[PDB]
Amino acid sequence: ESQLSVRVTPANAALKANIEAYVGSLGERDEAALQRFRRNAEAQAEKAAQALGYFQAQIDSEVKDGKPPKLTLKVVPGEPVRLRQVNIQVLGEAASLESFRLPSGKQLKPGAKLNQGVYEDAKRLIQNQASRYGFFQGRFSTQRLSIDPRAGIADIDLVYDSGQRYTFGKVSFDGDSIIEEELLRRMVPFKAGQPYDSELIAELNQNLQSSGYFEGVRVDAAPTQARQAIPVAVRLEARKPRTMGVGLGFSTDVGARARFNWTRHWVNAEGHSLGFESEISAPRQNVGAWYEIPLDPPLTDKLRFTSGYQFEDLVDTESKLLTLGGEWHSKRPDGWQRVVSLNWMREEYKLGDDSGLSSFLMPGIGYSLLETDNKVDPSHGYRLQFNVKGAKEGLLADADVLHVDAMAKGLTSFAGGHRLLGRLQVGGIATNDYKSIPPSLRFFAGGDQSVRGYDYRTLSPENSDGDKIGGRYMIAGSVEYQYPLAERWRLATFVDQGNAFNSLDFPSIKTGVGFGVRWVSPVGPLRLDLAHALDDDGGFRLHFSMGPEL
Repeated sequence: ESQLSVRVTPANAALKANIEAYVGSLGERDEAALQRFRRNAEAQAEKAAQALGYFQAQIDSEVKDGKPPKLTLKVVPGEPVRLRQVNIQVLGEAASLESFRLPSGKQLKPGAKLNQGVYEDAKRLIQNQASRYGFFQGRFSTQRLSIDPRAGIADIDLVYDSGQRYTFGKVSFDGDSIIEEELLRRMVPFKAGQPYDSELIAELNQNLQSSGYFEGVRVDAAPTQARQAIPVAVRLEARKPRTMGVGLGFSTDVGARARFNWTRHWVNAEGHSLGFESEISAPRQNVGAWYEIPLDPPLTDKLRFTSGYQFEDLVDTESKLLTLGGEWHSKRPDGWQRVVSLNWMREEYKLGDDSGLSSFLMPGIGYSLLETDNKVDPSHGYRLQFNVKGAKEGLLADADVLHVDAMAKGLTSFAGGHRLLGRLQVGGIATNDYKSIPPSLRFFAGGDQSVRGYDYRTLSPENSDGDKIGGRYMIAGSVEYQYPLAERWRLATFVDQGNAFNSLDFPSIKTGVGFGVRWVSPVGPLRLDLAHALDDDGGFRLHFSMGPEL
């Protein structure tokens, strides 16, 4: 490919890049072909100069045969054209719209060197926001750019009569969906007669998409239609009534792991949902079923009934756990969800060599918040989770219980690609009968997502015989720092501290030091860490994990 060369005296990288852009590829042209190509080359170059405000540029062209060949354009810019008059006006209703950005910046103040493209940028901005906010009757009354290369003067005149702002018309629903329009309309994030906003149409689209009820949605409403109302057309393609799913995963904690789901995304016209799910790992097997009923609002408020069975053989404990539950989800505009559920549990538990059996009916509630840059490659996000529950003995309970659990995950990124990670977890169980307290209610620490350097669930107080039986309280606190090595490749350096225990005064928090590497795989995030344990007899340990950072 015959080398093309741009020389600017005196240096102007923008001009050089622009000329290198309009000139384009020379290809594998020999000397002769380049000689034919010279006039085109100079023409393009002077277009680029005119595009940057440069109207008195001396442009000459050299051709030199070689391996490969080359053509040297000499540009000698001269002083450019600067703005005199700049009148950018948005009239009509839009004049009073808060979030309607007017064209601004250094490049549009009088005296600045004129770039050709900047004007069209301003125009595009105005029309893009016009279209975003439903100013479909917006017409340019004035579009004028005026340039005199001699004396170097340029005038801008953009007068934009926006006309009336449209509003949402009626919303119509068609398609082979059996979902009642009563439900569908309650997940429209706008009422008719409300000022148009295309991001509200987007919100409607994503709403309908997320309900799970369909395999396809057609949400459209081009400017159409005397106040002027924009009708909104929604068409729905019913999803396959049943669906199967299988997933594979691996971990240092539990080893090889399999997930399965069997979902029924709509059972009836009221939008009820059915589900089954299971997971298989060497140290843990579980099966679960669920039923959901949308309340009001349908998307953020719902009832969820659940059941489950789980076998677990981990460290020094075994457990067969049966559970039933009713849940009430409601989410406020913050991003805070509140789950209010009642759970019943019956635990078959072998702790070390001591066999227990106990039963519980615990009223509990939870709140969750999550704000992310999202959704598979978050640049910063915060997750906050809080769950508490209780057992009143006599009232279908073998003991009292006060199970408090809290978890936070933070991420921030600074500058040219650095990431800071923060995790904290804490939990306290209270009771008047610890022996009656089953494993699921006791607290375990350590492992990949807790305190690296230590194997899964090995941080727990020991019993008389040295078997890890579970703590009354626990904590973890972790921090991770990532350095960009490549796209999809980050470096990691982390500190971890944690330890579960029976006495608040003696936490004995085990420290963990370690470094690893994160790869975004074409199957998902992968994290391979190498952690040195600082406490007890702290050898070295390899941790592996998959999933989102938050």
